[PDB]
Amino acid sequence: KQYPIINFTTAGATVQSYTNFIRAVRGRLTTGVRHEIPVLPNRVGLPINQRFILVELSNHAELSVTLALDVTNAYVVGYRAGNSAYFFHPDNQEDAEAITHLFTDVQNRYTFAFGGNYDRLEQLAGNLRENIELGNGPLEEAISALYYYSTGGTQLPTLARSFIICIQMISEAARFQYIEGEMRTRIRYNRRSAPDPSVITLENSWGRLSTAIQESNQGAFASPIQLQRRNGSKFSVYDVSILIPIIALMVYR
Ligand SMILES: CC1(C)Cc2cc(C(=O)O)sc2-c2ccccc21
Ligand SMILES: [Cl-]
Repeated sequence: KQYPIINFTTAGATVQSYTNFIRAVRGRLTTGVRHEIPVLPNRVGLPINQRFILVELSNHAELSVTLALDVTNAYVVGYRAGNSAYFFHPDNQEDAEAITHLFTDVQNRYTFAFGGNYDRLEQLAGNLRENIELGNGPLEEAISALYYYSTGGTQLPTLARSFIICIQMISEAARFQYIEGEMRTRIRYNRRSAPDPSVITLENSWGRLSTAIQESNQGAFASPIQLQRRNGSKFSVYDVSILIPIIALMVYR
């Protein structure tokens, strides 16, 4: 029994082909409703045969990697390249026991010393999110860099930067329609550009926005959380109705 697999390729990717890809990622993630915003499945009690989904990516050089996405928080937990599989360091032993059920066929299994969170990947990559280009070009380059890590051809700083690109255009593009729209604009005009402060702010606030929405009374927040306009200037929202077209998935709380 294999997990659900989603196929996307950067070779000739259009605005529509990438939209259908992200729309497919949201579908497999929200299989397990009534809420106006879909709520990701609960970690406790979730049987392992529905704990993950696989997102395989290819590029113009026909190089392929498969990313493993947890379904409770839509985060990449590891990836397989050829005959090897790589996993971030798990948070507890329950998650360490869950990851031995993916890629049960590879010959080489490795667990990194570090977690997959952004601030760690930015230290490893030697660059911040505001300095890492996003787009189809940066994604095609990442895919080649993920695989060639299995052959010793990619060093760790390039691998960490490649994770930052992939996590933003798959995981963050699923969570927020706003971020997916930002990626679709880069594909539309064939331009690579780093995320503006309105995007980093949403990525860091996903857990905090997931808090205020499920804990909202009639849709009103208890305390206002603050977002950023694209010019860096800040504001504050107080209810769910302004974020409905903005956020698509929420971790359970
Ligand atoms: C932060 C985010 C997602 C992005 C954004 C960027 C704006 C600008 O270009 O000034 S406004 C605005 C906005 C408004 C209402 C809810 C959410 C947002
Ligand atoms: Cl570490």
